Amino acid sequence: RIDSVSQLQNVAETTKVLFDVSKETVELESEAFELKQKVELAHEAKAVLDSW
Amino acid sequence: AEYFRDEEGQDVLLFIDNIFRFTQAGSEVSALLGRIPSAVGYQPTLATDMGLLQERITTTKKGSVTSVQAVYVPADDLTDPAPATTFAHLDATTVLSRGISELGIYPAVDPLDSKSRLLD
Repeated sequence: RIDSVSQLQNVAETTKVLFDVSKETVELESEAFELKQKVELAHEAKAVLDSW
Repeated sequence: AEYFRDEEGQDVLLFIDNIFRFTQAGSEVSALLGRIPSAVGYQPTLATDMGLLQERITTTKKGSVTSVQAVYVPADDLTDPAPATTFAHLDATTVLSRGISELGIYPAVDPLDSKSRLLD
């Protein structure tokens, strides 16, 4: 029983962490949307050149 | 697609569907124009009409026009003269069949019969 309970302690630790970490993920996706816009602008720049 | 390729300098990923309707069409007006059928029921101008068509679709000094063409094999038999002539004209054949599609294996492309002349 002592073994089983110990484990339940750890489940309680790990969910507390996932909130912070998950929150970090959303923040990362925000900067990523700005990265996607650099790809486009860089693509367009290339395109004008090729046509000239 | 030619306009893209040369003057406006852009790759095309052309698609045509079904290109047997093109072969079958030439065969209909072939007999009536006086040009007696050859290869049995087909236009005698099969090689050159194909040939002209295929050469336009290519990569040159600018654009690269890479066509994906549907092709219909009649009677499910691909040792018949109309598909066989075509097999030569196309770079990267695939073969599909009723059996594979029904078996639950999507797509019905066969594993040994899908062959390219662009595979090195």
